Amino acid sequence: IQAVRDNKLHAFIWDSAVLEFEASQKCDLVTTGELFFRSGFGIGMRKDSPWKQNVSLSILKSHENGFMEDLDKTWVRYQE
Amino acid sequence: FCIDLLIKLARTMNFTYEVHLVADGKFGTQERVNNSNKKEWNGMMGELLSGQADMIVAPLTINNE
Amino acid sequence: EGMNVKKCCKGFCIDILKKLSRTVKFTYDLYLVTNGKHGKKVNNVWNGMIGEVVYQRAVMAVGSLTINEERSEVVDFSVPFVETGISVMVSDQVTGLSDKKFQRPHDYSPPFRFGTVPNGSTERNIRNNYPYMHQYMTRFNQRGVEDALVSLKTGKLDAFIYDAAVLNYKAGRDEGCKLVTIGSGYIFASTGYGIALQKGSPWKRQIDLALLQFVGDGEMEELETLWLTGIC
Repeated sequence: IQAVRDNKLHAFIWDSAVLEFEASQKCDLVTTGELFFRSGFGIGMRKDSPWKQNVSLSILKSHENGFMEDLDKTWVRYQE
Repeated sequence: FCIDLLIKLARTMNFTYEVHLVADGKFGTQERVNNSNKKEWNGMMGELLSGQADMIVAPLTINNE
Repeated sequence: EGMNVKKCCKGFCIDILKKLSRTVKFTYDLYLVTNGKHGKKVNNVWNGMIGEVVYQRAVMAVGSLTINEERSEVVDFSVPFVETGISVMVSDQVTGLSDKKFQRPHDYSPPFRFGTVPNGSTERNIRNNYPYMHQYMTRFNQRGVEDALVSLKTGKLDAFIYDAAVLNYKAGRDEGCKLVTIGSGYIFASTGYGIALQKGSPWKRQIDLALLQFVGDGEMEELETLWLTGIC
């Protein structure tokens, strides 16, 4: 990020949300609009964990209501 | 947002989360490592297999590997 | 008398089951029976394919619907191959669902036909989130998806709230590109399409691995260009 923001390299491939936040914060960095590899990145869990489904159900219940979306809009979506 | 998610999870469930920063700064690859020829991940995913980590809150890219 | 005609069809689920039978190499018995719609825990009334996949002894179903509460507590869905969520597509000045015109429909945005399909996941999600919006959609319940599309092409339907994938599929063949999706489906629900599997089934791991290989080999862009043909 420090290299691409100071005119050292050509481009940078990273997560869509991270690059969008960098473009909203840093005006010199303007990412492209073509988005690919649209897949929900899950939380890595153990192989034989007893609560493998409990944490997933909790995350699902938290995402069903209007809390995680509001937190994302208020924290990650820093528009200036 | 990660701290808020952890607080919400600890409020819903009854587990005690431990916040710690990884010593390295990379995720790791599944190539042949220089540790007794263990074709696994060398990083936070490898620490998860050993026992250091328990829940990788980072949104890792899901895949068959 | 039930006509058991052997009709062939093509589409998204057809290609999904074809690539599944080609990669996993399993035998299936596909049948299209006339059923109801998406069922939920309303008075424990289970109808349609959802009601069939809720009970055990069912292997799987190509229908990958939106993620919900009961459909995730009863059975264990696979990994969501798509990230399209529930959004609103008004047929310009609105800001999606966070606009103040929905909390107070008396002054602005008078009560119009804002209901979704009968017995849908959006109804349950709204009832869990907004009771008054759910009551409004119930008292202003519209007809099926085809009638909703006809009303959108006519102009009488104000807004149509559904999944972002359905909205993109509808907009891909608009008759002049009149209706526009105000806000993508990642700030309201952020759901996905999961294959209806069986609770504690040995094929769950195989289906998950097949999906992660299909969306982890570099053909996601090809699938997006082939299925989604939105020109406007």
